[PDB]
Amino acid sequence: SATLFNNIELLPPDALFGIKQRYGQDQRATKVDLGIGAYRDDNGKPWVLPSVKAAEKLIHNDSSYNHEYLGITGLPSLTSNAAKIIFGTQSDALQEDRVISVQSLSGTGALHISAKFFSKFFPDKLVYLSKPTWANHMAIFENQGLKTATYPYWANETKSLDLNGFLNAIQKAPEGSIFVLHSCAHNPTGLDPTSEQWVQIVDAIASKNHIALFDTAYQGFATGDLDKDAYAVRLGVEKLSTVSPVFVCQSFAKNAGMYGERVGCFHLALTKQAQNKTIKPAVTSQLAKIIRSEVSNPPAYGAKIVAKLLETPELTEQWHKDMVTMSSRITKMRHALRDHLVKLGTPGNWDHIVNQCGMFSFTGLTPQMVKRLEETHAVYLVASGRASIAGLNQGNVEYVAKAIDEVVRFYA
Amino acid sequence: SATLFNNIELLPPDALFGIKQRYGQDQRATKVDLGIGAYRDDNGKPWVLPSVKAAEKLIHNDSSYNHEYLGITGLPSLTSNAAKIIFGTQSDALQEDRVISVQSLSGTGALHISAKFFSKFFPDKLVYLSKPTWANHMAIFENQGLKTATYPYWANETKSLDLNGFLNAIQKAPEGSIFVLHSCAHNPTGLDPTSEQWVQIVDAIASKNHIALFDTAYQGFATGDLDKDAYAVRLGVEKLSTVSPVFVCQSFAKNAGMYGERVGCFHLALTKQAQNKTIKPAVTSQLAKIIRSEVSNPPAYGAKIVAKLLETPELTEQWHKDMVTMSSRITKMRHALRDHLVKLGTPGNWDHIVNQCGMFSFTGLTPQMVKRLEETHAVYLVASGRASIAGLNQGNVEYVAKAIDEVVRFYA
Ligand SMILES: *Cc1c(COP(=O)(O)O)cnc(C)c1O
Ligand SMILES: *Cc1c(COP(=O)(O)O)cnc(C)c1O
Repeated sequence: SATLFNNIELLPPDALFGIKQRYGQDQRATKVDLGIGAYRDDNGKPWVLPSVKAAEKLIHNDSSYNHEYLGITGLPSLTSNAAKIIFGTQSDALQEDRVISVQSLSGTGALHISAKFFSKFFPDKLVYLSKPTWANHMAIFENQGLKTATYPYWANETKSLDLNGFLNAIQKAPEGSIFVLHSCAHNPTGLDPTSEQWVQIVDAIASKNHIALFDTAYQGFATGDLDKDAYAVRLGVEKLSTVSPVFVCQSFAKNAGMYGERVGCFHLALTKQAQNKTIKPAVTSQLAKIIRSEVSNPPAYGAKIVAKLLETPELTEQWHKDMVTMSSRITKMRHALRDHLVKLGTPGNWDHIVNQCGMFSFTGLTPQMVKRLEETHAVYLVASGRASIAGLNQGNVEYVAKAIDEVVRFYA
Repeated sequence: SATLFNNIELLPPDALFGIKQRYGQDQRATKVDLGIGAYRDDNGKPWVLPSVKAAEKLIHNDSSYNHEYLGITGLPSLTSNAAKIIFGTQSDALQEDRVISVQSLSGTGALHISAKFFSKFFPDKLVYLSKPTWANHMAIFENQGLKTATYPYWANETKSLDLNGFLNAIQKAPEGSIFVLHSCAHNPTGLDPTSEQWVQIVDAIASKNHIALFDTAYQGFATGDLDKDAYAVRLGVEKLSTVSPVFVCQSFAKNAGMYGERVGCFHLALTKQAQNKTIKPAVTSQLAKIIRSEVSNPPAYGAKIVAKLLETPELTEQWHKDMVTMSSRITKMRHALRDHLVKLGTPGNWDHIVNQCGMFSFTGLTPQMVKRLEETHAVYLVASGRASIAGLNQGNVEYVAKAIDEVVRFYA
């Protein structure tokens, strides 16, 4: 047992969290961080939403403030209200009591409960991801032994969404397969299907009896409206109601700015069955077990902040405004960056920067160009070309626009 | 695919968190809660440590206060200081840079990291738990496909440690087995091996090349002295430095009263060898993948409080006093109960309640006696006869003394 770990290999640093580390140790005064999609304000610093500042003040003025354990399934105030913003107030699933909501460790925790659940009951089901999906998606499912497949999404040629490649993959896929869909604001591309395209996408999923899992991490950042950004999820909840179980992995890391507090919810819209009376508490019990065996119970403070935010009508209102505040500054920078490149006369077309939505911009820069931006210009992007627009501000947009210009011309 | 969940079994509630529910759903005004081992003051209310209050104040008074993502392995401030309280600042494992430390979702999260790491690299190793042990222990390891075994610990007849059977199991177990040890304040019995007995237990484990896993959820509650309570762990890391890697699952849930903030650390004391230059980084990158693909990164807020406590001298001196205040009240309630049963002339001997340490007492009551306590007296205990002394106070010890006197005469 003295040489037990001698054969264990070194895994490389995380694709996204690694760029954060390199950025941190870089001593150059010119460094710019456009890696991890974290919201930064006009001065390039983290921004605690006003709505949460107010909510945190109420929480601490409460005489019953403590750090006592929450239930295994989390805070009811959080779960109940969270499901309302995703599914909708006039939701059939909610009204019919077909929704199982449990508090998880943000969006990743919700995705892990789904993967662990799948690996225990339906280990054979293939997990389909978007060709250019979130960097951690594959690992989450493969950490549980599930086999993952890929469906066309991004067409590099036209910088558009390959709708025919997507719909084909849903047809040429085993009946009952799990399709992981980005509800809105596609991390990495930032290109979502239109309302019309979502109908086709969901009708295809309904005809093959496939299981839809909506990874919801940016509700509020696509259009700045919560209801508009939940169109895909609600559309699937009505159509897959008699077809298959709907999985919703909700994260408050971005829209509520909770990030490191790990606040999120795992939802499950059961199918219309007569025996749902027993099924409901049956599955819920399975979930409670997974949570108890791995985490015991979820973090309280962050969950208490979001609950009060969702409960209190004036903080819910202020939160809506904080999201328009964030989504509007990101738009102003998409324009500022595109116009600077147009003024610099940078080769090629750059309108895709403003056309894409969300927090990012799939620039279309080659790995070579991305490497030079870091090593030569101290600008940090994801090796894929993805850049966090929130890292841009009036004080650095031109420096970044000139750096991009140089690297595009350098490899021309 | 509509009937996928029409065959999923229904699992029973948590043996511990279930008492909390049933107790909460009780209308009786004369009810006492001796279920979950969560500290309560003299008025029976949650008690946020005075030192924790001061640390939490400084964090919010910080201009740079935010909710950003921490690194995958956590707040370095937390992990470094936490390693120092258990290992000791003068530890050879620390001075030799042999300890890997990452942040985890409290003690359960750390125990889970252990199980997944073993499940992933050494699947056939058996995990030995004490008889009896913490109710959730088994599920953490079995959730990862690991086979569990047990070792004689508590002897109900003598109400003492079955050292020879404990030692016989160690000797008979296949070399390289994992033994989950309770550092101090054993859950549920409240019975710990004396310093001399620990020497024998550790020597036996060393002789058989066994792997020691110290579940440290009560450092500071057994004797009310941090160093005194880290004896077994320090002994283990010393004697096993040339034999096997030592795993340490540390929780701040009880000693720091963080409970629901989920603050803990997973520590790993590697064996002595020149290959550590590559082993340490390789094993560390492995642990990071497990965290990233399951929960991404750990809770920010609770880590900051405890971190502030440990690194601020006046705050840490206060933390030591707070732990004495807590452990002091528990010991006060143990004597009050024993003395009340003696005065009532309750059949049998009850010195075991005062002989035990930590916050529990394995009372010896039968499951039926326990069942009659809440079914007639509204006194909630764990089915195994375990009672958390913290739930007792000057306003109810007399009442629980009478309720117990009644059940002992009724059945026996
Ligand atoms: C941020 C994100 C998640 C989950 O984030 P958590 O911080 O773990 O909640 C999931 N998917 C995408 C695309 C994300 O951007
Ligand atoms: C409390 C406790 C743990 C872990 O508790 P967390 O609240 O999840 O940190 C682990 N083992 C024992 C024996 C405990 O009492």
